[PDB]
Amino acid sequence: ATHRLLLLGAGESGKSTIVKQMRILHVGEKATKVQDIKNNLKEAIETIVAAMSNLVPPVELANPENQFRVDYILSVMNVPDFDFPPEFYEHAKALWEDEGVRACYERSNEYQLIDCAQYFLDKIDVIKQDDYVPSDQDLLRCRVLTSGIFETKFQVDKVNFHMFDVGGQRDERRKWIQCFNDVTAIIFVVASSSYNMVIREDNQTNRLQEALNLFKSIWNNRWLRTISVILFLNKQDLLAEKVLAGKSKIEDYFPEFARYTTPEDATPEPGEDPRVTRAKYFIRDEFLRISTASGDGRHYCYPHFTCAVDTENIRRVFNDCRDIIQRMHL
Amino acid sequence: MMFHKIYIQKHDNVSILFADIEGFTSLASQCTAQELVMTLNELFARFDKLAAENHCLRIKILGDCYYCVSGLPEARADHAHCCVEMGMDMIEAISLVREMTGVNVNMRVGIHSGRVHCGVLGLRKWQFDVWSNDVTLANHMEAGGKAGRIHITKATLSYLNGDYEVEPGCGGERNAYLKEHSIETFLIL
Amino acid sequence: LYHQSYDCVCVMFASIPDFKEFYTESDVNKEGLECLRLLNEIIADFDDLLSKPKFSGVEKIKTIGSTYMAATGLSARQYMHIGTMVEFAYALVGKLDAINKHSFNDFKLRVGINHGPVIAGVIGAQKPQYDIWGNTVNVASRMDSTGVLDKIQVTEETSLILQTLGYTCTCRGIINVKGKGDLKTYFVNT
Ligand SMILES: Nc1nc2c(ncn2[C@@H]2O[C@H](COP(=O)(O)OP(=O)(O)OP(O)(O)=S)[C@@H](O)[C@H]2O)c(=O)[nH]1
Ligand SMILES: Nc1ncnc2c1ncn2[C@@H]1O[C@H](CO[P@@](=O)(S)OP(=O)(O)OP(=O)(O)O)[C@@H](O)[C@H]1O
Ligand SMILES: C=C[C@@]1(C)CC(=O)[C@]2(O)[C@@]3(C)[C@@H](O)CCC(C)(C)[C@@H]3[C@H](O)[C@H](OC(C)=O)[C@@]2(C)O1
Ligand SMILES: [Cl-]
Ligand SMILES: [Mg+2]
Ligand SMILES: [Mg+2]
Ligand SMILES: [Mn+2]
Repeated sequence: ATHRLLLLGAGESGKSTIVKQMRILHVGEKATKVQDIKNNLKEAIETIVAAMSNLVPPVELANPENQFRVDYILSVMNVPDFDFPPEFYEHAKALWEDEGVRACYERSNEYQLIDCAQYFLDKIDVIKQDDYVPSDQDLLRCRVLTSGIFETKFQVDKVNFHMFDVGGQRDERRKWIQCFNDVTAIIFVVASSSYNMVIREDNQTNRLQEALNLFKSIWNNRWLRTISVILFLNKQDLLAEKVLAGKSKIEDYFPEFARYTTPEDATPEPGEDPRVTRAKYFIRDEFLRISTASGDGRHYCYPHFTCAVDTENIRRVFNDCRDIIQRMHL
Repeated sequence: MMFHKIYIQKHDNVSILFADIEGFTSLASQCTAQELVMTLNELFARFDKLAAENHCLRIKILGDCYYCVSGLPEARADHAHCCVEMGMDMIEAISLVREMTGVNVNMRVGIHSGRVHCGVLGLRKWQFDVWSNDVTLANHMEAGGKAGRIHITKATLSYLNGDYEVEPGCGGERNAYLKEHSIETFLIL
Repeated sequence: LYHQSYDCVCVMFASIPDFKEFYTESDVNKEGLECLRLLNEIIADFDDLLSKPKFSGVEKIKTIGSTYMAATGLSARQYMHIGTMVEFAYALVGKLDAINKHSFNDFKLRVGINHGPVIAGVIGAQKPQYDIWGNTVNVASRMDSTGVLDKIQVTEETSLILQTLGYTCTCRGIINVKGKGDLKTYFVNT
C-alpha cells in the first residue's frame, strides 16, 4: 500500500519545511548546510539596511556611528565568493541592535524580507564560531529556493508514502502537471500570516489573495475533480503575533472581516485570545467558501491549523492526515 | 478518470533510422505534382518491402522523410545490424530509381540506438509513432548526415559488435545539436 | 491504392514551438511520459473540434510531433473554404488557451496557411494512410516554420482570397524561403 502525496501552494508558504519535518519524524549533511544558513544571515541584514532609505517616510539611524557599518554592508553586498571574515559578524550584530534598523524591521511588510530573519539575527554569536553545529530548528528555519520536483520516500507503521515537493513561484508552476496523474491526495499550503504582504513576482498582488486565487484554480481544475485536498493554514504563530500587536489591521486589507464573527462550532486552544481565534478562523472560512461552492460529493477539503517549523505540531497534524487517507480509503 | 486513457508503452534497446531527400522543396518546383508523387511512390514502395525482410518496422512518411525502427514490437538483439543492413538496401534502391527515372533523388541516412516510447495520440486519425530524446537525436543524425552514406552514433556502434568497418564522421561540425550534446559520429564503408 | 488530383485545397500547419523545451526525461515524470500525457490532452481537444458543424469541411490529415496539420476543400462564389481554415485556427487557439489555464503554462500557436492544387491518396505498401502531396503543402509548411507566435502567416495569393472574403492583412516583407527563394508573405489581422 503506497500513497502518492503532492504539495502545492504559493512561493515561501512553507512546503519544503513540511517535507523536512517528515525526515525528522519518520526518516551527516549538516556541514553542507552551514554555508546556506550563513547566506540567509547575510541576505537578511543587507535587505533591511538597503530599504531604510527607500521607504516613505524614510527611517533614520539612532547612531551616526552605524552609518559606516551600513556602508560596509552595501560594499560587500553583491560579492560572489564571500569568505565571511570575523568583522562581518561584528558589523551585522551592531546594526541589528540599532533602533533605526530595528524600526525598519517593524515595517518589513513594505518590502521583501525572508522569514528566518529575526531568528538568525538573534543568534549571530552562535553562528560566528567555526565549531558551529546547526541545531534541528536551524535546519528548519533555513530558507532555500526549490526548482524542480523532488521525491521523498518513507514509512509509517509499515505504510508507504511518496512525497512530492514543487516550487510555488509562478514560473515553477508549469511543472505541477507532471504529478496530477495518479495522486492519492494534495496538500495545499498557505501563509496565513501574509495578509499584509505582496508577492515577489510583481510587488503588487496581495500574498493571501494570490493564495486564494491559486487554491480556487486548483480546486476547480479539470484533472483534479475527484482529488481531495488537505488544507494547511500554515504560519499560525506569526499570525497571532501580528493580530495581538495591533499595528497592521486585517480589515484594512480584507474589508469583509468587519462583518465576520466567530462560529459556534469553533474550537479555541486553551488560553487563546478571542481576537486570535476570530482572525485564524476568518482565513479558514475564506478558503472554505471557495471549496464549498462546487465539486459536490466528488472530492473533499480538510482544513488544519499549522506551524511547519514546529515538529510537535507537525507530528500531530500528519497523524490526523494519515487518518483521513484511511477513513476515506484513499 | 480525468485524463484520457493513454495508448503508449516504453521500450529499451532499440534502433532508429531516418532517411530524407536532398532539395526536395526545390525538386517539387520543377516536375508536376503528379509526376513527383510517382517517383516518391516508386521509391517508398521498395523501401517498405525491404523493411519487412530486414525485420524493421516502418513508422511513417513525413513528405520526403522516411523512418523505421528495429526492435519493435518484440525485442531483438540483432536490432542494430538490421538498421545498418536496411540503409545498405535503401541507398542502393535510391540509385536504381534515379537511374530508371532520371530524377535527381539523393538521400541521407541517420541511425542511433536507445529507448523510445511508442503508440498513438489524440482521438481522431491514429497513426503509430515514437517519441524520446533518442529519437530526436536520430532525426538530427539525418540532418548531419552525408548524401548516399550511413551516418551513425557511438551508441549504435556498440551494438554492432565490430562487423562493419567505420570511419570518423565529424558529425559535430555539420550539426549544432550533435556538437552541443557531445556526440561522436561514424560513417559506414 | 488510387491517387487523385485537386485544384483548390487549403493546407494548414499549426505548431507549438515551446513544447520541445517543455519536454524533459526524468525519474519523476516517468521518462518523459507525463509530458506526453499533456500533449495527448491538447491533441484531443483539437480533434473534438472537428465535430462542430461549422467545421464540417475540415479534414485532419495527421499530427507531426506536436504540429497539427489539416486541410479543407477535399470534399469538393466558392472561396469560403479558405476562410474556414482560418476560422479553425482561431478555434485551436481558444482550445490551447484553456489548456494553459489548467496546466499553469503559456503555450502559444504558430500557424501557416496556403492554398493550391495537391494530390491525395495512399503510398508505400505497409499501411492505408491517407495523405496529401504537392508544392502547396511544401510552401504551407514554410509559412509555419518561418512564422511568428500568435500569428497566422499566409502567402500572397492566399492573402488576396482572404481579403475578398472580408479579412484584413499585413505585409511581413520579403523572406528567402529554403528552395523557393524570395516570397512575399502576410499576416492576418484580428
Ligand atoms: N515562523 C514560521 N516560519 C515558517 C513556518 N512555515 C515555514 N516557515 C518559514 O518560511 C520560509 C519559507 O518556507 P519554504 O518551505 O522555503 O517555502 P516553500 O513553500 O518551500 O517555498 P518555495 O520553494 O515554493 S519558493 C522558511 O524560512 C521557513 O522556515 C511557520 O509555520 N512559522
Ligand atoms: N504530407 C506531408 N506531411 C508532412 N510534411 C510534408 C508533407 N508533404 C511535404 N512535407 C514537407 O516537405 C518538406 C520537405 O523537407 P525539407 O524542408 S527537409 O526539404 P529539403 O529541401 O529536402 O531540405 P533538405 O532536407 O535540406 O534537403 C518538409 O517541410 C515536410 O514537412
Ligand atoms: C513531442 C516531443 C518531442 C520532443 C518528441 C520527439 O522525439 C519528436 O516528436 C520527433 C523528433 C520524433 O517524434 C520524430 C518525428 C519528428 C517530426 C522529427 C519529431 C519532432 O521533431 C518533434 O518536435 C517538433 C518540433 O514537433 C519532437 C522533437 O518532439
Ligand atoms: Cl502563500
Ligand atoms: Mg521550496
Ligand atoms: Mg523533409
Ligand atoms: Mn529533405
